[PDB]
Amino acid sequence: MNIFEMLRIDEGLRLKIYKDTEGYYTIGIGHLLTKSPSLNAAKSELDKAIGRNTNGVITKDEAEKLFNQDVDAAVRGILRNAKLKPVYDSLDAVRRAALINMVFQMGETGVAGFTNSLRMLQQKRWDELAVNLAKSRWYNQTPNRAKRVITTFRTGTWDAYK
Ligand SMILES: [Cl-]
Ligand SMILES: [Cl-]
Repeated sequence: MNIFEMLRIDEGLRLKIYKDTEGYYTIGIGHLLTKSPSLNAAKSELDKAIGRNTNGVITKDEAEKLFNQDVDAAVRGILRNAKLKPVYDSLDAVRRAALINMVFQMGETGVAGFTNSLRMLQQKRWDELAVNLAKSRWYNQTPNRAKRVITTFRTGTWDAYK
């Protein structure tokens, strides 16, 4: 298991523009296109991202390119972030993947905001962090996914994914 395989399970793969869990236009492997209510606006962002007239449809290869870019960006975002970087550096490889996952899903800012959990992560208080993370909109909206991520932090293993 690795971050790519982990996120592909969590996000799935869609080749046609679709609406995410929040109602936003997305495509491929969790690639958010836009928060705006317009499909056209979505189609424009998509063509701009792909570099061609897609007509709201991409290929597998293209979906994977988006995904590579997004993972890379999440990692880079963590490392450039004052609050995130140190947490990240303090963690083992499996737990780093869980943090990347969260960043990928809710962006650097959102995560950077879980002050208390960040402190617990750093202090390696596994069980308390798991409790704390569940008290969130995030857990309430996408519970199965959150549970997988939480177990990952709690145990430091890939069990929830195997
Ligand atoms: Cl893009
Ligand atoms: Cl879910």
